[PDB]
Amino acid sequence: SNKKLIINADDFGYTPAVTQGIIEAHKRGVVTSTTALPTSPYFLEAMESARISAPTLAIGVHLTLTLNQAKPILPREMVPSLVDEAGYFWHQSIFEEKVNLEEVYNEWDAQIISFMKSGRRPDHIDSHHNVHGKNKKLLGVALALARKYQLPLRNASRSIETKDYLELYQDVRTPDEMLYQFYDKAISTETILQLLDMVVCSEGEVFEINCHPAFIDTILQNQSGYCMPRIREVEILTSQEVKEAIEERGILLANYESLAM
Amino acid sequence: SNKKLIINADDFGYTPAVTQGIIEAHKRGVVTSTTALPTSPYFLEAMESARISAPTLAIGVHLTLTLNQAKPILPREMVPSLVDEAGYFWHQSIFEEKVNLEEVYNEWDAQIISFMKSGRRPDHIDSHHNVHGKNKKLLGVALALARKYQLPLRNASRSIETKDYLELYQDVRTPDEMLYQFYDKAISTETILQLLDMVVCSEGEVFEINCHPAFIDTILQNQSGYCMPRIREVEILTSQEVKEAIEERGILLANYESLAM
Amino acid sequence: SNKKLIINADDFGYTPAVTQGIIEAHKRGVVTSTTALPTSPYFLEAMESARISAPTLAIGVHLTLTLNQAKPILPREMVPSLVDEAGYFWHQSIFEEKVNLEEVYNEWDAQIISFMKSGRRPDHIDSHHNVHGKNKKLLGVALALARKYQLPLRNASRSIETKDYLELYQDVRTPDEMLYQFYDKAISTETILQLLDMVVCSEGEVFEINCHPAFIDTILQNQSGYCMPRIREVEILTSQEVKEAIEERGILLANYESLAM
Amino acid sequence: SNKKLIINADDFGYTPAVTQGIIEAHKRGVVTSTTALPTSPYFLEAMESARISAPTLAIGVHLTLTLNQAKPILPREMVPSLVDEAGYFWHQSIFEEKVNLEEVYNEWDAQIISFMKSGRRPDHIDSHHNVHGKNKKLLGVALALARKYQLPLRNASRSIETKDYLELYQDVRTPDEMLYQFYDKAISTETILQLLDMVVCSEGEVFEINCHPAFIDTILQNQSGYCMPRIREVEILTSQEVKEAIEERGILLANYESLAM
Amino acid sequence: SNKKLIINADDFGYTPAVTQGIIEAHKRGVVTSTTALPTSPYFLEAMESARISAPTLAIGVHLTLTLNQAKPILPREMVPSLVDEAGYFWHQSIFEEKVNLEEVYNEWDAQIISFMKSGRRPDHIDSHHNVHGKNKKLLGVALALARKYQLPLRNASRSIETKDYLELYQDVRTPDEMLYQFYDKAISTETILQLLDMVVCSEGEVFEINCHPAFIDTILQNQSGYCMPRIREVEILTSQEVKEAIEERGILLANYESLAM
Amino acid sequence: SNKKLIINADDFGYTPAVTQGIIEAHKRGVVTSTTALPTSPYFLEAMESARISAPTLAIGVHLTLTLNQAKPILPREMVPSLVDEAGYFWHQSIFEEKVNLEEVYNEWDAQIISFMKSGRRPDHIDSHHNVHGKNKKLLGVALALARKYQLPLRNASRSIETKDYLELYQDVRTPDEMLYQFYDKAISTETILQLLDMVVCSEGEVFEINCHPAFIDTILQNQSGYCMPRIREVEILTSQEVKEAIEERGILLANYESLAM
Repeated sequence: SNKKLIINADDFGYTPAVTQGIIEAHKRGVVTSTTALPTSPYFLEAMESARISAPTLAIGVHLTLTLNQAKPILPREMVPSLVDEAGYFWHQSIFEEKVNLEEVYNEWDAQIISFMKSGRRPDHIDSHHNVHGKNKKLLGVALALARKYQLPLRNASRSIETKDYLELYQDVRTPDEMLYQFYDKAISTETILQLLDMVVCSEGEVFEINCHPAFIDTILQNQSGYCMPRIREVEILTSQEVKEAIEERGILLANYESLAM
Repeated sequence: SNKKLIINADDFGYTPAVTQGIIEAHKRGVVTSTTALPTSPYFLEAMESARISAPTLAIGVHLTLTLNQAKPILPREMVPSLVDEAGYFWHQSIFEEKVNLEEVYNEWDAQIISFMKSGRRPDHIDSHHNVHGKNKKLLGVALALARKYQLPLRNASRSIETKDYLELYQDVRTPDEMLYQFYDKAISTETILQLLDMVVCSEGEVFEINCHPAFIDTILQNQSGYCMPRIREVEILTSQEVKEAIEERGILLANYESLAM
Repeated sequence: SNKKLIINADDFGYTPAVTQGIIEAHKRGVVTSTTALPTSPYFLEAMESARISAPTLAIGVHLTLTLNQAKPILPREMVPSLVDEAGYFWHQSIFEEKVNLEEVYNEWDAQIISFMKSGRRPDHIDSHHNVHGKNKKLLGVALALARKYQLPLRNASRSIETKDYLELYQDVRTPDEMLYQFYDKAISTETILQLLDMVVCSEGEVFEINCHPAFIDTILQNQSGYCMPRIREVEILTSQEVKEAIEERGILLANYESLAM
Repeated sequence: SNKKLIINADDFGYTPAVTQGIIEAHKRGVVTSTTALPTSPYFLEAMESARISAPTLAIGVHLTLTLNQAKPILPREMVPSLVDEAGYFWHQSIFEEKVNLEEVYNEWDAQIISFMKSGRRPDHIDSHHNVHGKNKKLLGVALALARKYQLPLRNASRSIETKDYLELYQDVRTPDEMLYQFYDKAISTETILQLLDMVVCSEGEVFEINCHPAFIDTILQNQSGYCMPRIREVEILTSQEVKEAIEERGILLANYESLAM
Repeated sequence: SNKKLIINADDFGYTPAVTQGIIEAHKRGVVTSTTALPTSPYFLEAMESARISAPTLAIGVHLTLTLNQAKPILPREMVPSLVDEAGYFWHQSIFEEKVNLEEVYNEWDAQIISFMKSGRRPDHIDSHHNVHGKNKKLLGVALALARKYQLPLRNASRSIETKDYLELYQDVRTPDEMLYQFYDKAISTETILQLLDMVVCSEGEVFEINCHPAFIDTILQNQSGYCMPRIREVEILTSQEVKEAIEERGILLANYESLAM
Repeated sequence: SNKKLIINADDFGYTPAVTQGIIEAHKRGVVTSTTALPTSPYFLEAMESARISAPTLAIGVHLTLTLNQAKPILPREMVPSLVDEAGYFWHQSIFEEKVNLEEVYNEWDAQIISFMKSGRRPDHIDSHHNVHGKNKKLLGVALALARKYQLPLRNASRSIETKDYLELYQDVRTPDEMLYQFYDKAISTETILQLLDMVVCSEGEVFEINCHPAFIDTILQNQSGYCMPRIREVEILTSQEVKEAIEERGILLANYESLAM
């Protein structure tokens, strides 16, 4: 059986330089997909740039409850459990305890509708800080919107302990394995080969490696503690060695169209 | 629960200036969708203009049985009940009595296939002069094509008396409420606020306000008795007051992708 | 009932001049669809040309097991039954006897995923040399991928003897009739009128006429024994007589969006 | 010599509907050129629409000293002679006696630089209300700029009395005759035929007919007393009889590229 | 000095397949420039295809007095010396003795204006069948236009005998040598290498190699006796050996922007 | 006279992130112009990105003799004085004494021709490390090319001591003053305001402020010791205070089209 590998760049539309770093990683490299933040003021610009300069790039919706220095789509009065005193999303460190699931539902539904103001349907759903995999209840809300909009959803488990998350997916399509290891002190070529061998060795059909390529702008510097390594990711994801490795292993580079509902 | 508001401009492709007036109302204003006439000779040009200058605009198919000075897609010999002596569609005032439902089916099916010559699937179906809501039999024909092409269909009721139309939709998705009031002597900002409050006050999830923005050309003047107010609609739909009002009420501006089947 | 006629150009992306000959036949002529070879190194370029210069053109995936001078998508080690000693596809004359159905499945699945690297979903499936209609087992593999990706599939029967192929389609949508006669010594206007009358005379709803328009380049000359007549096809498919004939018969020119699943 | 006829639509960029009516008159008719107002807030949008939807349209700069409800590019403190007490351009009826030629030069220089924020060089110069033809001093300022930027300039004479104006141009290229009669009560096909005859019957080589095609928006309505006839101009300029009239007379349709320096 | 080599494909716009074969030879090969026939009905389509699919291609005007089965831009009554009894250009074999230089001037002026209906200025001038090099009088007409429009002109001498032709150009910029040998029986890689050596071995700075790349359509077949070798030209001009040959010789690939006035 | 201010970003095309940071600074800020390095392998990609995503951006050629880790366009055997033993440009610290002016001319000619492989003419000339201002002989070579190609040239003086440089330009148009202070430790809003005051307070008409906006990629990191401050330049140049500062001073933002010859 062939192996299908989705290499998805998180945080499309986060900032202008993140958007262009992702486009680089796709056009010159092995990124086949991205997921975009409608909660970001740069979202529509990002989607326009993709339309004209990266028309081959597959794009899903990056839901959030914890985006630093941003507000939800819905007015605070409607989603009061989701925000701090000034109306911004709660920090990931403390959000799980505050949020009300019905409000999370409404806000994420709003985020999906907001994406589609781009004139495009997302091809899938995932989340910033993997908050849809923080616990089964949040996951449950993601799966409900997946069914409602008939979109596949990122595999939420990144631990053996949460492997049972996937029994909840059922009709909602998802990669067989979430390879989340390519991050911060693991940013290197070697990690990538390692993950590729993992794909070649397992029983799965569809695999996702996520990543965070970007160019640096002050907006990213202002907004994310994960900043300078993102350029190193571009470098690795556009390297000849990486492209050859996928080649040598017969791996098929795919997108979430392979999981359409 | 959030409120989703589809603001749909009728008559895309009607005439070159109507098409550009709609594009203005979308790009500078709150129009999120339009429905296009394949029976119009300007249709394909309109769809090209949208592709290059309004790529964010959602577009559905505007079926007709009564378009002034136009002919059906199918040759007269095949749809003889639909046309006057010279082969043009019957006037709305007298069409209901003449047309044969099987011919209406074939012609509307033809209109849908004709749309898709644009290379694009419509995202929904509605009708010129709301002829799919003239009576249950015509409605029935619209719902049959909705099921056949798996497209949501505009809510046909604009009266309490026809509220029972919606019990026929079933699997065919539709807005919970048709807000048709924004027209001719009701063209003003106030009407729009009124309709918005109506949305905020009701139990519905998805609402549609239709409208007829346009620029004026001689072609429109020649062809529609509803002419000069269409520019006033552009003005109102692109006003800061209108945009702010939707904002103040937390309303989500959506399109028929929110009702995909 | 109206008649829907899909005129599909085979071999999009085969060579640069084939691609542009097909675009000509669509933009100036009656070709409404094409099917593209992801196994061709020119595939992505072809898909880009369509995006910018033929945005109205509908495009499906042209699966193959026999493309002269090409290799499968999957490495030879994974599909060893599909290739000659140097790793190229077996010649159509001898392939049926060599190939292993599981390998055919994997390779065609790979070809579909490869198409979608264009950023676009195919709207349907067919095959080079009609190899999906060579026998029921190969057909069976095509239908399995049709169901998996939820795509309509070209009618595989071109003989009375294989009419029973269609009983296997079931949920997989397909034209009611495959009109394959427009080829080599039958290339003429007359053949086309003949096929059109056939459509007007039969009970079917959806019909497909396939064809092989192209401009000539050395790459085509090097690679296909069917070369010089392809320009004659462009000429006929862009002729006023052909356009008028479809007109005179009330035939609707359609694409596989009319058969969406 | 051949006869070369430039048909130039004045007021590109005035309002969104004006802009689009001009594009229509070009794409569907005999307008070969337009002149744009950088003094208008819709100017840059107009140049983007031209770039993507009317690439064949030639565009010059429409200089002004009198545009209703508009202000100079330069701050009023720098051009005090050019404006009324509120900062707006003087009306055409009395500006002549007010303006300082040095300020006229600086402001028109500013307008040309302003045009070039579009990233395009104008292909020629003219003026709103023909103010460069109001007297020989204003003409001299216009010529000074035409020489600085090396651009052709519209023939400023519209009377037998100002025929001597042409003797000042020297190296600045211009059409041999200004045909200004197509306006307001003279808007009709007849007038156009009459002017084409005049082209045929005079000694000149290069002729310019100016015009004011537009679609109608409220903005035009509010801003100009010459409004509804502009759609009749579009009609006449896109008409078959006019295109034929030009051909039958062996007149060549040209733009100011024919007069580049 | 460096050596600058212009490789110009003649006959852009002749037929749709010619146009596309030239775009291929540019995008995949060493063609840096083309010259277009405004006298062809496919000319404007050719310039649109270049704009969107070959933005880097430089384009001049291909003037003619002899194009098979074609007519002048001007009506025959205005250029009676230029045409046979049926209104078509005289064949190259006997036009020399027929044409009136004044009519040649007006018609070539017309052709250049015609080019500019594309909304683009040609970057240089040349001629079909090298008729501007047929004798010094025809050359003088060509030079007169080159000076009027301020455009460089192809070196008209193709014999030691007409070397003195160059003494007439004065201010009109031209390549130092016309390398015309790449044609018909001399179509091969060898020839190209030979001409590159000639470039290396002469004293000139700027050299032009002309060529006739094309894809084949029936239109070309019907219109030109030089047909099938044009695809071999595409092959040779897109070949690795030719690109390498140029590099190894330290030759710079240029266009007529290098000769702008 | 008005005051015209050109804000030119140096190093377009250096790296993909530099290119995009410059597009950002233009589209969201006050950069009106850029100068591109044809000596960079990313140059043609940069010009394509500008064509489709920054059509309003003006672009000149950035000539060089000193670019780190880069080589001349011409083979080293043709320009031996311009390179170290390994074929790379001499460092700015000692190139002055090495180079042969004839080789400088040929190489810079080559760079300009190289630019024009983009299919665009540069709108002006400048140089990396201001090497055209290093002494009057290098300036003379630059002027010779400016005259050959008829292009304006950046003001080479950056000291009271080289004010006499301007006396050499003659017909070559240039800004009145080079404002070079916005660099490295002086990167701040203050500096910019200071330079705007200088514009206000001097006698000149036309001023140039140069700058080095960029996003960060590893390529920039590896290639230039001036790296992280470039993002601060983007920030400052897209800031509201800077846009306001320019307006409040009545300064006109211009590009080198204002200085075309």
